[PDB]
Amino acid sequence: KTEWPELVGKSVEEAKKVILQDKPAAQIIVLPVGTIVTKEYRIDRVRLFVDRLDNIAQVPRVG
Amino acid sequence: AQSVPYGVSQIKAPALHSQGYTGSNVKVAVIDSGIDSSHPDLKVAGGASMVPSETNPFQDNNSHGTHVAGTVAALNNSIGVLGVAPSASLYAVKVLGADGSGQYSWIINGIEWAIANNMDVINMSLGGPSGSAALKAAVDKAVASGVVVVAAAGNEGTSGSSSTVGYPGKYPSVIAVGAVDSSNQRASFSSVGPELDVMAPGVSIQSTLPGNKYGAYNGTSMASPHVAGAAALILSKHPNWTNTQVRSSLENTTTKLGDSFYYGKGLINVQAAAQHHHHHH
Ligand SMILES: [Ca+2]
Ligand code: NA
Repeated sequence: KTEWPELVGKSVEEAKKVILQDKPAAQIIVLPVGTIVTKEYRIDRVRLFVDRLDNIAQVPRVG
Repeated sequence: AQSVPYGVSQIKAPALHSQGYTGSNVKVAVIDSGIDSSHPDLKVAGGASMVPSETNPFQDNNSHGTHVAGTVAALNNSIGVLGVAPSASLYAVKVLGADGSGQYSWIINGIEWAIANNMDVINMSLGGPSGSAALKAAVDKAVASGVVVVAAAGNEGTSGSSSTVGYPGKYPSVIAVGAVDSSNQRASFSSVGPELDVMAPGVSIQSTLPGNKYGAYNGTSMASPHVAGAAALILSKHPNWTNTQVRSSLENTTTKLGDSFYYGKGLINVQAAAQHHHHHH
């Protein structure tokens, strides 16, 4: 499991909970949607891009 | 003793070094998280920070900009690694914070600083899934002004027949770079689409890290600076060549790999690019 399309539109809190069940050692970082980010690939990382309401705005994926 | 990372050899940079060309007097902006100027295997010539809460471009609180910088230009000496263009004039243009992210306006401000300061090459090992008119105008302005602009394609992998190249890589004016490993196989994370231009090594790439360290990173972020460094080598051998000519020299001399949707034109070959007459090997 490396993508969570079912989490789009959910709260950032539920998204963290679900991702950590599937990937307990995940390094989760929450970022604003519409930022630009570094393009290194980190197998342990899941970036969560949130809208201004703190809901998930893009499909979370490993990297 | 110094080590030559495999990716520097793979793109045939040592052939330029043996001809006597190492990127001298070429100005390369690494538009990124900063560069640790205290690293003994880097020489940072200047820079500026566009990050409101992190005003020192010579402090890299993430590590990513320092790694990217070492692939462009780690020094030729008896330590650490060797860069693609070890004599290049390296500029730290900090537009990303410690967490690896930046606002579109910070990236645009860095591109504008690069244009105003007469950079020859911009490397952007960064991206997002959406563009903006202002972002497109900044990259198009840099290219109109003569700058070679290189960016990571993205690490979005495949999505059927859809392009997964992000911005600014996805803009026609920017050279979008995908990642291969030491056997020339596309990395599974490497973005795909007709906007993919060329490939370079992006798997297990050894480079400089902050606090006088070294390590192996993976990403289209690691592939982009091989191409930005190759552009600096080409300009050091042909100082009057335009950005148009440096870009075509790289595109016209790749080693073709698979289908262009997955590999673009193939692996860059800076030895062939820096000849007068160009063809694929
Ligand atoms: Ca060195
Ligand atoms: Na492009």
